[PDB]
Amino acid sequence: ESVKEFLAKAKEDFLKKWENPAQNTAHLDQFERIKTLGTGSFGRVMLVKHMETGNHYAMKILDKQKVVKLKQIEHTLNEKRILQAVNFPFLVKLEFSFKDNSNLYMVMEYVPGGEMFSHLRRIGRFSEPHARFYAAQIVLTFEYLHSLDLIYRDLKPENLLIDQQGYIQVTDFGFAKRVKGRTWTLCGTPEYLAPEIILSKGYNKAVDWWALGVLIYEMAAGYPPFFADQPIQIYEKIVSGKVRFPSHFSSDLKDLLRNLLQVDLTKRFGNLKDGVNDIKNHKWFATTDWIAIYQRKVEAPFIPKFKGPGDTSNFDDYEEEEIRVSINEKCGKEFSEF
Amino acid sequence: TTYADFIASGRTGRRNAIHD
Ligand SMILES: c1ccc2c(-c3ccncc3)n[nH]c2c1
Repeated sequence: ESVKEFLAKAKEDFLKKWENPAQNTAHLDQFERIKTLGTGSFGRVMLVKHMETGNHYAMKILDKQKVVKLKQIEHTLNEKRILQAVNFPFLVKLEFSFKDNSNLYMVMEYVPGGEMFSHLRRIGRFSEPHARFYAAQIVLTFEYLHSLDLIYRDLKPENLLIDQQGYIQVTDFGFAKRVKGRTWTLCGTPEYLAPEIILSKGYNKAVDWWALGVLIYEMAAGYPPFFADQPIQIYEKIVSGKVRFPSHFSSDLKDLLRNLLQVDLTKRFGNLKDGVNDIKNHKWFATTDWIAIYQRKVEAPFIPKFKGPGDTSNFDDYEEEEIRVSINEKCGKEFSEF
Repeated sequence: TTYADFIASGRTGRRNAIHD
């Protein structure tokens, strides 16, 4: 098989970068800061312009002291180390990373179309074919990532950027990890967490396939299969054994979903002896041309409106905030490898 | 409807990761 051969080459390519990561490939002063696209408890993501090229990037800025307070050091090193090493059309491209006294920076190629989350919430729900177009891309991406021993662990529409050709780029690798065995960290997003994570068992890449079922459900339904006002109530739902489908869900869609949202690991699609092929060969996917999807030759259900290079209207507005860089190095030994 | 119960819930905006 050519898929295997693809994936073997992919792996050589990745391991070379994994084992010898790029470090320190730009400096903050090389970029003009334009606008905040998002904020979080340890950093923010801004639109910037690289002066030397005039290219636009999304620069993620992480406050090292906040990373340390939140016990996210290893996770942050995972994120940069994996991102600099992967290469797949549906993955955001990390063009540069560096650090200074205060902060870590990861500069990704700018995806102006915004997150799937925005377009899904506004439009309400996607048609089955529209959902399937997106789901195919996640299927290929996870097959790629998992072959490299990587677990992604934060699948949700919020992390799926829509590019100028209407294709996805996955962003936000802060919980991705290269692991051959099982792993135990409780992380992810409530609605997307597999039962074995909630129940504190060791788990593996099957959690990504359970999250795929959550995603497809949410894309085709317009709401997730398990929701409540509080996370504890969401967890009781997830572990309960019970999912209801809208009556508009095709019977094939419902059957994929029952196999993806399977509480039982020896039964979960993507986790069986035939692996990802159980999913790619499922009937819900019978019209999908996997190679044309990879090649981006399929016409997209939707192309975001682009007013021009540097537009941010597909992102929400955020209070701006100075970037102050300390005169003293913070946490140097913690982030030495970044 | 489930759609109405969703839209009226406190989880229709961007959802935060958890950890720990
Ligand atoms: C919050 C807001 C924007 C982004 C992005 C992003 C947006 C556009 N282009 C590349 C990355 N990645 N991660 C994020 C978190």
